[PDB]
Amino acid sequence: GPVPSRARVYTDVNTHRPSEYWDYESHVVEWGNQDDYQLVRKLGRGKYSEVFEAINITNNEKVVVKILKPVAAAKIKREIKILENLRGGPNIITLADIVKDPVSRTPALVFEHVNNTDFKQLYQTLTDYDIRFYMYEILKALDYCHSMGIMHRDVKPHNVMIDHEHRKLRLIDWGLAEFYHPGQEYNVRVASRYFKGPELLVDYQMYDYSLDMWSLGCMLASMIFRKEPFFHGHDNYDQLVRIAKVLGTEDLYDYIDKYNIELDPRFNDILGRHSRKRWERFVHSENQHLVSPEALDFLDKLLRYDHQSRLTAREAMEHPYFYTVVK
Ligand SMILES: CC(C)NC(=O)COc1cccc(-c2nc(Nc3ccc4[nH]ncc4c3)c3ccccc3n2)c1
Repeated sequence: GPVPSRARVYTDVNTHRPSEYWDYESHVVEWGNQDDYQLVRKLGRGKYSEVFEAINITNNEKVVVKILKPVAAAKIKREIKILENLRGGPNIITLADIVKDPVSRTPALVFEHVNNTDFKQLYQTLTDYDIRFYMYEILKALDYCHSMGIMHRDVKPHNVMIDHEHRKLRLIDWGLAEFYHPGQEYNVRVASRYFKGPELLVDYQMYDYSLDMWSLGCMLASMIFRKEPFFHGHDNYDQLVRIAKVLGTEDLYDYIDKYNIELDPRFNDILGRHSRKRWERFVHSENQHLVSPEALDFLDKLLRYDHQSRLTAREAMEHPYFYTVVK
């Protein structure tokens, strides 16, 4: 059977906290006043929630209200507990309140408002300096949540709200986030197809915080190479083939051999045999201004098949790529 795996960092944070911290099923919700909040306009819908621009009539401040569909299946408590654990962490969306929605009869999460500018207008229009700056701000969020025993599991441009005017970033949508417990097997049906780590795609369940660092590498590659998305799978199988056409099949086989993973036999007809490509093959006249030796070295150390070999968020923040960012 598969060889087990453990994170190389923050392995035992949860084992040493009182059950109060990670036992989200035991958590009792403190309800605020639903009458404090007036919905202004629908902003978005996902498969698990509807999001609204709202006003807090007690202070006239803009808020965002996320009304959970009942389909959450009660995992509302994990999201609430994670949001409360992380509250006030650097670049973590701030949960202001939890009220009972009178219509849905489900919890409505009240968040601070970020005046977001659209990613499809932003992340493919930023400067070299701004890519470095915002990546550093995302790393602060990821090292904070990892240090607090939490993996986000849905890092992608849509879950990063940026107020480009105030140089303000928040990591949002913690509805897939989970507490890391060493030796625990997790559901591989997390993250969005283009950001899914190889561990998910080969059905390796004993994964950890390092899944977020793969997702972040997918975001960086799309930004520096101006290619959305970078790994453009037609489905979850083709997603691994797209990765293997860049990183090569020999390192893929070494990875699944290390963890004693058997590839789905569906791959025998579609994977082929691929060399690792040099990152310079993706450089062209339209994206060269965003590419440096430091950018490629950093990307190279995120986009590794072996989840244990990837930079941690804290190691990533030490990388030369960020030396130019004002701290
Ligand atoms: C034409 C528009 C542009 N196209 C859309 O149809 C969606 O647009 C938006 C715009 C802004 C935010 C969101 C949004 N936010 C979400 N949480 C959220 C939470 C706290 C927040 N503080 N400030 C912003 C914000 C957003 C969200 C969560 C789950 C599912 C979907 C979500 N969606 C969507």
